[PDB]
Amino acid sequence: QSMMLDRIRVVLVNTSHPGNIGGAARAMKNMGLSQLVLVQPESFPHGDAVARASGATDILDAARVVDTLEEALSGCSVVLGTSARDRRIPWPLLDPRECATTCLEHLEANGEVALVFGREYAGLTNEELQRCQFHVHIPSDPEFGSLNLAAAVQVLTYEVRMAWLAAQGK
Amino acid sequence: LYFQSMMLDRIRVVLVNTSHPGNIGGAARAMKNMGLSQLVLVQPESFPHGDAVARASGATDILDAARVVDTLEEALSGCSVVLGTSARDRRIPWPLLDPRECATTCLEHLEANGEVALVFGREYAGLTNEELQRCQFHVHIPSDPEFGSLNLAAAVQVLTYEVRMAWLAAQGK
Ligand SMILES: Nc1ncnc2c1ncn2[C@@H]1O[C@H](C[C@@H](N)CC[C@H](N)C(=O)O)[C@@H](O)[C@H]1O
Ligand SMILES: Nc1ncnc2c1ncn2[C@@H]1O[C@H](C[C@@H](N)CC[C@H](N)C(=O)O)[C@@H](O)[C@H]1O
Repeated sequence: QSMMLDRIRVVLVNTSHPGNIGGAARAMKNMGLSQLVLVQPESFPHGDAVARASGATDILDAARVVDTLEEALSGCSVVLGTSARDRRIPWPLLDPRECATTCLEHLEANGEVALVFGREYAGLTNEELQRCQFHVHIPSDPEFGSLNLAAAVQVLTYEVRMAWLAAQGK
Repeated sequence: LYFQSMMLDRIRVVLVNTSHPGNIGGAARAMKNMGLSQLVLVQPESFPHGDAVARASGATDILDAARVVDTLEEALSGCSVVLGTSARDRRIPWPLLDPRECATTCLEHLEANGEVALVFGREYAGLTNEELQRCQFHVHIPSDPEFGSLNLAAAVQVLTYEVRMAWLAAQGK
């Protein structure tokens, strides 16, 4: 199919900087994704989000704003949460590529995937992470492993697109 | 072992005529997150600047060590190989590598103390035909054809991320 990417929900939890929402929206659009969900964002709507969303204001316009992570994950068949610190057994830890493979398996099965991203400052709570079935870590310099929020979104969606293309022989 | 990590230092990130200083800071952070250190800026419109420092949270060291130059030729001096980036994956000039092939070509070239430059363009205009001609390889990140180009910092992040992924795999991870 090609409407597969529309079944990927990008969930941003309690975003502090509105420019990161715009940046995430742009990263999404560049990769073929459209469904953005915001859980209690600090400031939204906001000019800085629009500013950073060059060519992707439509995503921001269609964004769902909710009060809880539970509400954000409603209807999903699989939830993958991002972690920049590291592993919690028994939850499996995957890299961006493995994340992409799982996403497409679920999409091909006609499921709904959710990709969860945390706060710039604190990330995701343990409680939030536990609502996920898989955890995803972007390999990085251990002394400086925290990527900008929108940049993390870009890496994941990129891998997702790469996996989707390959599944098509592209 | 240890000089494995030193390989990444030999990868020069070149930003050509950057308009928004936030993008310079974003690029620097993306580089640092991936283990890269060397930033070269060709005629930035505004630098140094506060937005760059802010965007480069924790990666100010890269900004500090950045070299600012008048020409691309200057920027590439001492490099071994040059890879350029193209937002368009249109057919007419010079066959394109994806980020993965790009990561591999970059690593192969780090052999025998080689120096590699990764070149990025202007937020609106990209790289000129002349600038691209200075590149031996041209890289395109696959993206939705119907829509736009990636933000400049986001593009630096994808390429540097692929470089780290290849570099890690080569070590057994
Ligand atoms: N290396 C990474 N792997 C996976 N996600 C990351 C990574 N770096 C940043 N992110 C994402 O970016 C969001 C915002 C980060 N700045 C938060 C970092 C926070 N200190 C943490 O411990 O995760 C994180 O919650 C993740 O969603
Ligand atoms: N899909 C992509 N593939 C390779 N590089 C990209 C891609 N998207 C953005 N970039 C990089 O980010 C820079 C700035 C872009 N926003 C410029 C887009 C411009 N309209 C063009 O067609 O070049 C480009 O010069 C590239 O360095």
